[PDB]
Amino acid sequence: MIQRTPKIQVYSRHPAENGKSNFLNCYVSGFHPSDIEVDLLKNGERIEKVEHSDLSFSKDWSFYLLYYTEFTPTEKDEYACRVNHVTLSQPKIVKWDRDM
Amino acid sequence: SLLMWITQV
Amino acid sequence: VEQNSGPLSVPEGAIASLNCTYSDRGSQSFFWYRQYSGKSPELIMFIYSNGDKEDGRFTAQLNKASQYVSLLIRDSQPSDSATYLCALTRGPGNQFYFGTGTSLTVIPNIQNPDPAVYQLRDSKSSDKSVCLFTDFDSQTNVSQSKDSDVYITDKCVLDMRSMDFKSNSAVAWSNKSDFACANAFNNSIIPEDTFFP
Amino acid sequence: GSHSMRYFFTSVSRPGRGEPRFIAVGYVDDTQFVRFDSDAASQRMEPRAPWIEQEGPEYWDGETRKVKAHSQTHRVDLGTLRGYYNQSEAGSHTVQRMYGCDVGSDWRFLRGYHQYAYDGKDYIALKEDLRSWTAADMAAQTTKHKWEAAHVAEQLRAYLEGTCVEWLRRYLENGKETLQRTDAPKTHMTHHAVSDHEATLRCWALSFYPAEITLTWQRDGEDQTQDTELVETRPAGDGTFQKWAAVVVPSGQEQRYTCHVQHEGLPKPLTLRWE
Amino acid sequence: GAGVSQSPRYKVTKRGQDVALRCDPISGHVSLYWYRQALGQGPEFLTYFNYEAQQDKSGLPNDRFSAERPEGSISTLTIQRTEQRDSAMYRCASSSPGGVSTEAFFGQGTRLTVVEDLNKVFPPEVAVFEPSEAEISHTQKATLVCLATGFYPDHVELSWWVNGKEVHSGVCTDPQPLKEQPALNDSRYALSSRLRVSATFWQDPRNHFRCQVQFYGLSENDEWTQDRAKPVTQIVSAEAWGRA
Repeated sequence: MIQRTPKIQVYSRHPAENGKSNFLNCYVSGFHPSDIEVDLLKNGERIEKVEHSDLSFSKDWSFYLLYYTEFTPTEKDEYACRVNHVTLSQPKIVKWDRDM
Repeated sequence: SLLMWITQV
Repeated sequence: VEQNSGPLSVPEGAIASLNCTYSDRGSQSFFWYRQYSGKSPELIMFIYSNGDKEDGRFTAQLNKASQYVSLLIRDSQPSDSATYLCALTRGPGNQFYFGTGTSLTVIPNIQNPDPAVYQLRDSKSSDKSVCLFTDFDSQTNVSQSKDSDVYITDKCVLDMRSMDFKSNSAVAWSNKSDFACANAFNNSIIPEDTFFP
Repeated sequence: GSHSMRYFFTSVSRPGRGEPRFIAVGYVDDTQFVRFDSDAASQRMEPRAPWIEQEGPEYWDGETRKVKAHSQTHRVDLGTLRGYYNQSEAGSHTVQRMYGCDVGSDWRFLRGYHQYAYDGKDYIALKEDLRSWTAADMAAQTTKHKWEAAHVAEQLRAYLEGTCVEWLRRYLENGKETLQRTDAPKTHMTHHAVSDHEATLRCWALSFYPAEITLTWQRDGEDQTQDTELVETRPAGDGTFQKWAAVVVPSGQEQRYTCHVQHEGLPKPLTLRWE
Repeated sequence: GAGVSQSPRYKVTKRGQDVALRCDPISGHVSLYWYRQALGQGPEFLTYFNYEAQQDKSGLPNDRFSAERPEGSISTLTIQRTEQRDSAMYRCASSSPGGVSTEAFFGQGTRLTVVEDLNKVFPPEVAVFEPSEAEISHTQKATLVCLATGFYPDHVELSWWVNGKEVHSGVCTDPQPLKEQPALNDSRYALSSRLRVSATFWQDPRNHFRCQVQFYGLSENDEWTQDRAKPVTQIVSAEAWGRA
């Protein structure tokens, strides 16, 4: 029995620009077991319409999922990815940085 | 295409 | 899975040869089944590797290049008389295909022929009567086109295991007639020296 | 050049909460094309690509039957493995399986593989010759003794060389516009001051396919691959991938450093610099 | 169980009624196949299952035929609105215990006969004919002859019983019966058998011979309006003691 802590990356599909159509992404990867909770936040509170990719895994049997949703970024709005997992003592939040 | 598989461990 | 056209007739103690071809070159496992009259098919042998596989008197042979299987029955006894079925599968979880089947009949070697047509009484009523034609060699064979009232059955190879003595028999009767028991089997070419009491 | 087809299967037990969850997914290179989910309403092998949808009803019925047979087999494998490792009924456990084949530039058989995993670790794996197994522990040898007796390798080798490659060839021709394409990476550099002394230079690479990419840094000719903040090659969501590599540099020495980029779609490897 | 077990063994059905053929496979066998076998032909493929799911339905002759295997063990082939041409020997078989490839283990089978009118079903009249005088003098052996006559359909299992115990040595039974009226399609049948023993064994009055004939006709739920007895599944016997 082995466990792996998820690696989170929050980013946009295309280069971000204020007042434009875009997709926010959260790429959880390198985790085991597969059972994991992921939400995309908007100024603290979560977004409802959030689709995700099908469950697959890498050569070391670690899982990866891409959670995503359509959004319109602005100067003042802050987005983030909250991720809960058996390996984590509490749900980890990762803020969206525009140049990462 | 998948191979037809029933063989158990 | 196209199999050889039956029936097939083989003498006792002789090598019987059964063959079967197949289209699907991706077939993995091959089998030879045997089905007695009014019984289920039972397995004789299985084969997947090329070349021969011996099991006592039976010898199977697979040639997956030429895509055929074959069964070779050596020193064939009367008990080998059955319909032999070829079968194959593409693999576990796939369909299990069968050939049409070849009907083998191993002709028993009756070394002491003693042909005779005997009459038999019914234990319930004396009036009912039947004629038993028995102890004739396998070269002879019966026929039934006598009358509407008269019935005649085909051959029956009985095997007395204790005494070691085969006997081809045949039965014939009429429902209501002045039925000649001597002239019951006069349709078929019965032996010249047949015992009529 | 080289291509591949691979199927990934995951099976997770949920004791006293219905049947085990089973998810199967198929890839060609880094493009997914099919999936099956046991909790989904359809209960069918569904398409997850434009080019696969042209397949007739016979393909989809056939794949649904096969993937259902996988699902029910790996359900039994969970129960079997629980008994093998002597674990309680209420505990949840995972069974992962992967198989598929590779091809070269000529589209001939390069190699094949078929592997199992239980609770993350390796369980049993078909070797490169496709005639022998690698057993991880006591339990894996029990499965090995059964599968050597059942001539499973001979059955798998025929698929992996024969059938697997023929379908891979056929999918590559069907999805020529998608699978055989080669999108070049749209690169750019960005500067961010960490302090009065320090400064970070990030080197981007966006919208490329396939995901195989190399982003190294050099300090005036020579490599300096230590102190280079790499990240996982991540999916954009629209089929293409993203990656970047960052480096910390003294303030006023940015044009000493250069970012080398290598990719299939690039004819020559790009060399970037700060403005 | 130990082996594959179908039910019923034999079945008579009125034309237009539905039937359900049961198949209980070997425990743990993943695959389960269905076949029908016409007289003097190989097993024609119908359909099969892997675990619970019915695989290809193409082999089923028309939409009246249907099959399920709901709990992944016992299968049930179901023919609706039966016709005379549906009459066949329906076999099932299982294979692949724990998924590994094996032979196909067959069940005993279901003899289905679809009859137009139930009034054409008749049980057999059995009669034992004692050995000849000339046969004992000439060959020093004694051949009893049994004769089950006037039955329909061909649903019969003949057997010989010497002193309350079945015997297979010295026995011969016909592979097929004879049509009593060959012109007609719904003709009755007649079967013959021969039990041969030594002259000494027949001549002893101690020995008790019996020709037993199991017939399979109508079940208890089939309706019967006619005045004669209901032609149900039954054993009709006939006997003859020794004499000197």
